Amino acid sequence: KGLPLTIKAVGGLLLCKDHVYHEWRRIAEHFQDELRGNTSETDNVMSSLQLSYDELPSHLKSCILTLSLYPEDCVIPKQQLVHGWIGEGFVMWRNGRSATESGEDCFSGLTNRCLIEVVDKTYSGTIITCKIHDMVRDLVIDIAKKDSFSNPEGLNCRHLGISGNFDEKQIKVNHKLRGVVSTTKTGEVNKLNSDLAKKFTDCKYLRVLDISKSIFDAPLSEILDEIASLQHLACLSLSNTHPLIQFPRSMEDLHNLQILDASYCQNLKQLQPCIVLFKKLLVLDMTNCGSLECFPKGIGSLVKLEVLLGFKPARSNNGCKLSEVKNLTNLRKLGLSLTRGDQIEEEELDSLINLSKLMSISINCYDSYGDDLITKIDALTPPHQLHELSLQFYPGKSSPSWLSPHKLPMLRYMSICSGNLVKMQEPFWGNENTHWRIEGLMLSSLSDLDMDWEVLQQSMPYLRTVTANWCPELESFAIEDVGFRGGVWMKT
Amino acid sequence: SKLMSISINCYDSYGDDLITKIDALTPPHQLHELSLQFYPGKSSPSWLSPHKLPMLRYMSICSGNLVKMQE
Amino acid sequence: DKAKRWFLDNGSIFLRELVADCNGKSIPIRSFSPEQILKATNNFDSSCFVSQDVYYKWYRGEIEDRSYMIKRFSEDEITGKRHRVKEVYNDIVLSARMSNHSNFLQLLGCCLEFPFPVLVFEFAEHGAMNQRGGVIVNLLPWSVRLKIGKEIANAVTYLHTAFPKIIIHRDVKPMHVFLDKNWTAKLSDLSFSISLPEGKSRIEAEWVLGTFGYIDPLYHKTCFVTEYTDVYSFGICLLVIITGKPAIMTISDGDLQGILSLVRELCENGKLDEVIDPRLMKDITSGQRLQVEACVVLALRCCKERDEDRPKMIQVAKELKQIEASL
Amino acid sequence: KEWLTEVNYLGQLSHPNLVLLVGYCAEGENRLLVYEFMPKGSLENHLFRRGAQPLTWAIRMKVAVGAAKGLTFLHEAKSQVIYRDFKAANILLDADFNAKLSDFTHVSTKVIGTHGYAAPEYVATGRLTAKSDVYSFGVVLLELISGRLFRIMDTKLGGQYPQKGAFTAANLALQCLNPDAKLRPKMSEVLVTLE
Amino acid sequence: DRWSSPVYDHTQVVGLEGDKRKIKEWLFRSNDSQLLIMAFVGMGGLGKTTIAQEVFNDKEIEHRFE
Ligand SMILES: Nc1ncnc2c1ncn2[C@H]1C[C@H](O)[C@@H](COP(=O)(O)OP(=O)(O)OP(=O)(O)O)O1
Repeated sequence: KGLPLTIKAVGGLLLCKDHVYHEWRRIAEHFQDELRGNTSETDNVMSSLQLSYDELPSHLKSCILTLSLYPEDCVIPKQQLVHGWIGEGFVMWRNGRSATESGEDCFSGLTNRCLIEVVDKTYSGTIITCKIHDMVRDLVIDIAKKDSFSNPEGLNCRHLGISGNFDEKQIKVNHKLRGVVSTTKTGEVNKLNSDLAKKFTDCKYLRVLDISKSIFDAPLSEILDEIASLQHLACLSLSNTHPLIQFPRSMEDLHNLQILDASYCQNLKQLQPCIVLFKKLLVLDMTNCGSLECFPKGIGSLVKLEVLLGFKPARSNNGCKLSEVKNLTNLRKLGLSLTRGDQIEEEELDSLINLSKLMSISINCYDSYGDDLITKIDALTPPHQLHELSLQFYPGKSSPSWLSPHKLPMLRYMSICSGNLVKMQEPFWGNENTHWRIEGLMLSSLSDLDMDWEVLQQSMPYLRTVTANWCPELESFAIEDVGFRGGVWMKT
Repeated sequence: SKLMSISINCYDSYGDDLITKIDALTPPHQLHELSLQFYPGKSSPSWLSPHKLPMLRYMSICSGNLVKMQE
Repeated sequence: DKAKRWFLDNGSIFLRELVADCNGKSIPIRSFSPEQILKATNNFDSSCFVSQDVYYKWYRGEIEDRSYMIKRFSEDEITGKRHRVKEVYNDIVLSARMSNHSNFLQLLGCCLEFPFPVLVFEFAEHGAMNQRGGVIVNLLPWSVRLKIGKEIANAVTYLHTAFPKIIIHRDVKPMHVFLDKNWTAKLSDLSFSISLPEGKSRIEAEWVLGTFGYIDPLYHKTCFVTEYTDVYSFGICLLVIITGKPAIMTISDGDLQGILSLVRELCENGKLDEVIDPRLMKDITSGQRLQVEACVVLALRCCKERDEDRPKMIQVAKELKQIEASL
Repeated sequence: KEWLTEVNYLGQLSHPNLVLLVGYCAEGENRLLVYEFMPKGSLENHLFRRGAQPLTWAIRMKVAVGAAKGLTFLHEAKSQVIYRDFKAANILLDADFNAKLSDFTHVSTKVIGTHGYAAPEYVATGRLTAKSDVYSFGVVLLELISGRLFRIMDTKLGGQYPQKGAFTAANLALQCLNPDAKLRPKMSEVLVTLE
Repeated sequence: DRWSSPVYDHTQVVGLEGDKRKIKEWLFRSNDSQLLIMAFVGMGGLGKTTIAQEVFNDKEIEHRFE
């Protein structure tokens, strides 16, 4: 796979043979075990990569070491790695860089050493999926062949990663097990039985338990009923599991529980009132969980959290409103999703001006009902610091009447997905002296949106790329087709 | 799959039925050395061809009743 | 009861192949109790029925302060064959994935304790479109017809172009288009479509199916799918939109009227003066005539006997947009 | 309900260019029949694999005349009996080169004529006539001459110009194979216009 | 100990002439800036020192840089 170093090493290895078929065939099927002998220490590919390993800081050594836990060329999501690093404690923090941004700069510290390479990147420059070259991968495996981080054969392991379809193969699990991760190769689902998930709850010292693509036999309420035996558990991403309807009610003694993730699980009816009192939460992440009764009451009671996605603000005598969001002075990512008019309240419409450390807002008006929601959105004012916003289904026809450089000057990135939006209001331009200072713009699927191009270029002087791909009605932009396909307009 | 060498010792051979039944024993396409060494047949064993074993490098024929090689 | 068995099996098939198709990153499906859609459709047997097909049946309905549209898969037809269960599940997955485009009929939720799942969609006050038009007690103005032709052209281009795997809905048909309050057309029923593998615009299927008179006889002979096999069916679609005659028609004799043969002979002999619809002749048709016949020449251009003479679908939708932008 | 009807239509089937009723019994089940044996099978056993037989001269065209003669039993003495599955796998062969035939609402999956044996008006409509039958018999003739003044329909025996079946069969083709439905031929003329 | 040198073999170097061309037209514009500085960034054992040796052992660079 492309490296000239490994190719010249294999050439120097095969140069001292007799060119008969059998050693060539077995080197073709036993490959890694010879380049780690280095023809008994003469060419040393492993040294030339291990010297790049051996100048990391020690926490970055621990963070890069967990990528020996994945299959051959799987495309690893960033978010799962960052949550594992926050969970089992490879990341320390005191000076405000508390949870998410420390995972961000640890991940950027690894990708800036050219150890982890990216796969795809959004309009806003953020990274979602990453992979590694396989020589780095079996280097990290051979370093995990040391201290019992990842054995994966035999007894002594400190944490374990499950591949696909272990319903019948009976992975050995001892009582050490500081983590259990689920590694899938972008599309498979780990077929799991009940007894392995019962033996997961037998591990006394288990800090990371993320189950990302698995189908179980029984409902998860009685499977994970004995998680009271789990005491020092830090993370749970119960994303994308079939039998999950109600997470178990023995979740009162989990007093550590630094994050809690359950994304894209469409059947999550009740969230228990025990996710109020433990006050040491960092990330609560319910994105796109449709059937959900939209929260418990004391969300503003716990204060040390940073990410709150899929809020679903409740009705009058229901759940929780937007009033306690003023109490959450530490969050920096926030995700709203709105259904009808009585989701929000009148004097709570200024609930988003005192969030000092807020960075991004996502608004998901997917299952919108009436024009009362459209009239009541237009008073929700974001703070004057705001880095990214993504309104994405938005049943209104005009702009939301705060989308102006006066109400938010420091906006840099912005995307608009599907919508009933027809045109932008006059505050959206505001070109007497103020301008957007915006840099990345995305218009995904808009069949009613009409505006010009040079008016944008005289209203947005700091653009770099504008990615629009389904807008059959402009035909004035510089990209190849604003209609059916898409371009980026990467200017000079 | 991992076979390298074959030695055939037809020393105390008896009848022509053995000669007729040898000729269906096909070695794998990878084969480095073969040594048939007493071989009561008169022709070649009818697999001794570059089609049936391309990667043959070394070969010995000891004593035998072999008369000529086939086409 | 046994409803748990329905649930724990149907959704496992469901989740496994939507992770296989979409990697989970998808749309907010809302689950249900049974009784909401049971009393919403009045226990499946009422006058709230919209329209049927082989596998499924479309109902209207009403859950608390919102009317919805409900799609059930009929039990006997899907249980007679035991191997074509997967067209149901990729119908639900493709209807989930196409819901972020405006010209489709968005999946709002699923209940999955039933035959196999039962789907729910947002409301459209006009029903499905008939062999001629509205299935309401009704007449459609012609600008509305040109607009909805443009819209389901956009939707078919969205299937062909938006992904590295080309979805080809071979059953493009006037029976699948719905119409809302604002007469915006919305396709549905992606159960019959297949995904081409990546990079290749041509593979062979191994059976041929779907509604006589929309076949692409190229595909009926050869049995391999290209995107032009969709273009021919789309051509007969907007033929039915204009003329208002069914694609299978009779005049007293064996029930045989090849409608596109009739339109091409009235093109070459009757000279385009008879395709303007005796329920629509009282329209002003001042400059509307020349663009009616521009659409007819376009539709006959996209139903020619060789696919090299047919335009690609992107082009067809572009020149439809030019036609309505002529005025 | 499914039994006296079988007595009705199988009681009228006795014709030498059909597959004769070797298997008729109680037969409470669906098709599991073995009309015992066929020595050569269909024309795909000789035309489309190149190890069994080479093609003949004007020999198999009279076998096609025999298949046409079975169709003259089919379409004429009927009240409504239409064979509806004309392709080269259904016309069969004996050792004496004998043609034989066998295997007599809205369905989405198309099975009738999944290749070029289908009528264009049938693809457009789905009503199956005896004139769609003569169209499909025409493409049967096209296949047995071709193998899917440029008379290079043969690649092995290219001296059929004096044999005149090229001329008459091309006339029957190019008159039969027109895409309309109101100048359609009939099977008796297809018999008598070569002998 | 690990070290490097401008001495290489220039026969086993499998094609780099597009990158060599691009870096030569980058070096031809050195007077446009006050001090042109450039970076070759990649993982370990990728071709960085070899493309550097391929660049400044060319003749035209020695015509430019003394
Ligand atoms: N294009 C090439 N053609 C032939 N051999 C090459 C090519 N590129 C690199 N090599 C060989 C030369 C050496 O044997 C080996 C290492 O290359 P080298 O340039 O020294 O690594 P590098 O500079 O990319 O990284 P590092 O300096 O960290 O080792 O690869």
